[PDB]
Amino acid sequence: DVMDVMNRLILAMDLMNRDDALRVTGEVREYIDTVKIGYPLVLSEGMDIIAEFRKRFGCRIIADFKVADIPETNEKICRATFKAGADAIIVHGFPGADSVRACLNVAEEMGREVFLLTEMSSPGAEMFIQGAADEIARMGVDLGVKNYVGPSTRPERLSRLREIIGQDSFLISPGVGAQGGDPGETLRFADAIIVGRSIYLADNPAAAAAGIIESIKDLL
Amino acid sequence: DVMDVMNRLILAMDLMNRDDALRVTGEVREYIDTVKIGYPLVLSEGMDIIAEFRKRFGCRIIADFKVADIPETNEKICRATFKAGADAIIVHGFPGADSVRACLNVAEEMGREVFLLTEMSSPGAEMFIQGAADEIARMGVDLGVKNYVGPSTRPERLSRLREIIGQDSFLISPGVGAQGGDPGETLRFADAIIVGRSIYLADNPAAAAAGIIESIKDLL
Ligand SMILES: O=c1cc(O)n([C@@H]2O[C@H](COP(=O)(O)O)[C@@H](O)[C@H]2O)c(=O)[nH]1
Ligand SMILES: O=c1cc(O)n([C@@H]2O[C@H](COP(=O)(O)O)[C@@H](O)[C@H]2O)c(=O)[nH]1
Repeated sequence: DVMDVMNRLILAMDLMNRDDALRVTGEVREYIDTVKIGYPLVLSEGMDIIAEFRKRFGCRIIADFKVADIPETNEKICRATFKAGADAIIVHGFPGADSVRACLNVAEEMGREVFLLTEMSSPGAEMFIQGAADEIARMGVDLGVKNYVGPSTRPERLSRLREIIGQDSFLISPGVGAQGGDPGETLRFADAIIVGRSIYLADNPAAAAAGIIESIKDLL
Repeated sequence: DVMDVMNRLILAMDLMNRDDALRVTGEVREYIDTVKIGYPLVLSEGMDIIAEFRKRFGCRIIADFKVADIPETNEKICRATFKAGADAIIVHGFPGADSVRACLNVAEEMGREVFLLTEMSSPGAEMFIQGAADEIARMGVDLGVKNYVGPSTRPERLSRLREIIGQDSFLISPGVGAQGGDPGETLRFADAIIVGRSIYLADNPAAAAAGIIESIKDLL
């Protein structure tokens, strides 16, 4: 019933030029079937990059756009994003339920998925988001959200998120590697890990990906 | 000093195709020298839409990207956005001080401006954002933020935001027209109002803009 991510590993492709992004993704293609594409790449190379990734790799694409506007604008963003061929979109929960529902409506209309971001992995998340995160997660459950994002850098917060959403929901988690999160510990709670710089800034991205997978091989 | 916004009126250009967006913006050019371009237009037409607006109208451009990621990704978003020619970018404060600081550092390096969004005008903002809003504003002031966005639909919140940031800071305010905010009342606190649908969906956008301006004539 959930998305099936090869090797429980999602590449965060945040390189900002097309040649490098395509080359690095190609180098690791044997290890993944799911790529997270965000604004660094999209605002540098255009939304057409999504269709190009599908043409070259036949990977699923999660548009990490941290959608965080009013309902009317969220609807337009989701429509433009899914028109470009994204399979899923990541939406902030902090702006409230109506803004999430606007995204859920468009995803249902176009055959796509919404991922609800509940607590972020960066230190500043402790200031405002963390105190609201359990409530944001319960809001997700109330709204029928099935896909969530929570922080590798705080395994106790990631475990709590898993507790709230249940074992049947799908949970992906960034902050692995460069931000300090451990792949194996994160996969105790998340279905899949998101990895960016540890792979795409590596001297040998293929070896970097292979190494991460080796470290979690008994979890696959 | 602050940006000199003609008629205290900023167009929210959220049409999603180049031809309509260009037509409507040209139609109101005599009334407005400041245009807010967001993701509905950018994700539909590309970042080169900024260049096209600068070429056709010479209007100032505020990139309404509600930047809301970790510091490292925020930096990349700001760099790409200013590279494309945006005068300013709008940033969420709820992800915390580090994420805002990342944007400020890029804006300082590149000679551009950050606007901090503290609370939103839509109903769901009451769930989580509102209760953090005074503190998000105070954080902005502590970080040296000079430009702010606050909600016309909540006068008590907009007035408190103005108090916190002081009279010298620059404050712009959406939610006027379609969302119910009143132009004159909003300008008691905001330096400028942001107006989208009331203008861009009008049979005659020029007449719509002229009508808004006539209603606030004594405030100019
Ligand atoms: O809380 C979050 C949510 C994210 O989407 N991300 C995203 O996940 C990726 C993490 O990449 P990296 O492995 O290079 O730290 C980035 O694209 C970032 O924007 C994050 O780091 N923390
Ligand atoms: O709190 C906020 C912050 C915004 O940027 N906006 C933006 O301001 C514009 C409002 O447009 P309109 O006048 O059509 O309601 C939209 O682009 C929206 O994304 C808002 O409505 N409320």
